[PDB]
Amino acid sequence: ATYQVFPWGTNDPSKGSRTIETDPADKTASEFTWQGNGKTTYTMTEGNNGIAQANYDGDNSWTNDYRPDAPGAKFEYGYSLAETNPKKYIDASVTQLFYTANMYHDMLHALGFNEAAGNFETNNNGAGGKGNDAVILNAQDGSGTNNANFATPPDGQPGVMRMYIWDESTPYRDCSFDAGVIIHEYTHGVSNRLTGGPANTGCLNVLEAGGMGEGWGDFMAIAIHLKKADTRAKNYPMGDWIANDPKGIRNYLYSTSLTTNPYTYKSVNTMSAVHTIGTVWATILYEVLWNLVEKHGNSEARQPTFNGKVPTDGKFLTMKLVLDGMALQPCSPTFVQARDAIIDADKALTGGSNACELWKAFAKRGLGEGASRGSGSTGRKESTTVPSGVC
Ligand SMILES: *[C@H]1O[C@H](CO)[C@H](O)[C@H](O)[C@H]1NC(C)=O
Ligand SMILES: [Ca+2]
Ligand SMILES: [Ca+2]
Ligand SMILES: [Ca+2]
Ligand SMILES: [Ca+2]
Ligand SMILES: [Ca+2]
Ligand SMILES: [Zn+2]
Repeated sequence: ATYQVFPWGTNDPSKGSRTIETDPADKTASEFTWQGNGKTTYTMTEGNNGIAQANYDGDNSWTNDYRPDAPGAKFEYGYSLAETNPKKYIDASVTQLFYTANMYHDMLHALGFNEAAGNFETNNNGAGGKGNDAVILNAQDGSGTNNANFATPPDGQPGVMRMYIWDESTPYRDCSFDAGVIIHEYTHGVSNRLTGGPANTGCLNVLEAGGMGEGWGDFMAIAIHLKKADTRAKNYPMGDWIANDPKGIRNYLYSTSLTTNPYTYKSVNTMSAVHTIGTVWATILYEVLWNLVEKHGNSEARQPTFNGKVPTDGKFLTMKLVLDGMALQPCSPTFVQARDAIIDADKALTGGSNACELWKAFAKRGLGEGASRGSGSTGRKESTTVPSGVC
């Protein structure tokens, strides 16, 4: 019922301060609150969407770990950027991880990543799909450093998130407090569930597809944290706080300038790693995002608003179209098929009213009308052409 956290929309401790959030759960997406699953209500950081604990042992069990337990579910804990021992703020860490993950669950749910779509909850409450798969949220996980990860089994088995301590800076930095990292990881769950249907989570394995797998997560983090005062000239890094590097962890900033970020589809012909390929894809989606935010407006709301089934603003419209595309694209998608799934998602959602804005963005970075995956590791033909008749 209270969570002392960096609030949603404040990516990390360099962007703002912590605040006590009272009952932030969305009543439709989290009908038992975050503290309940319809069997019981907890005073620990556990409930329908997530089971969060300090997994110091780094193992596969979440029942042998310390978890905060607060009377009244008032998770109000100290946190200092000067503390050198991360275990001293483990309660704040677990609370922040639980908060961000639950908030993201609630947003995704409103956008259609719900029970029947293959989402992550203990009790689907009659809404379809398979339960017993609330995300296991391992704060200060002992099994690694300077990273984070997510494991996605088929619907009905839990997704598992592991958040590590990053130690290239002193004091060390806990990536529970970098919301974009949590969002990136959780999105691995989303895209693996949606792509090829919720029973099949081996659909994003081929290099180009795993590349999009990385890019969707970066994209969702950047989109969530887009600010109303931003213009399309704004650039965003990935993980600049957790990595203690103003340029972030990717090779270029997310940017609508081809000079700042020169990546196009042809760039993938000289790439061999999912994280560089994912930077290409998230940059393409950043272009889409700005076209649609300009057309439909920005927002800093936590939940979308709908005209019928269509989100009112361009931020949630982009995110909806991206998620809807994941559920339309084939297993092992190419960039081209992922593009076509997004455009087809807009045909279904708005009758194709955003075709021009979509194609302009895709064409700008080499995924225009003539673009082709080709064959082999270097066979891609990029294109800047826009189909006739759309604009
Ligand atoms: C859930 O949220 C609102 C307010 O809590 C209403 O209860 C409504 O029934 C649900 N919202 C939507 C978009 O369906
Ligand atoms: Ca454990
Ligand atoms: Ca499920
Ligand atoms: Ca539910
Ligand atoms: Ca799937
Ligand atoms: Ca809005
Ligand atoms: Zn990733």
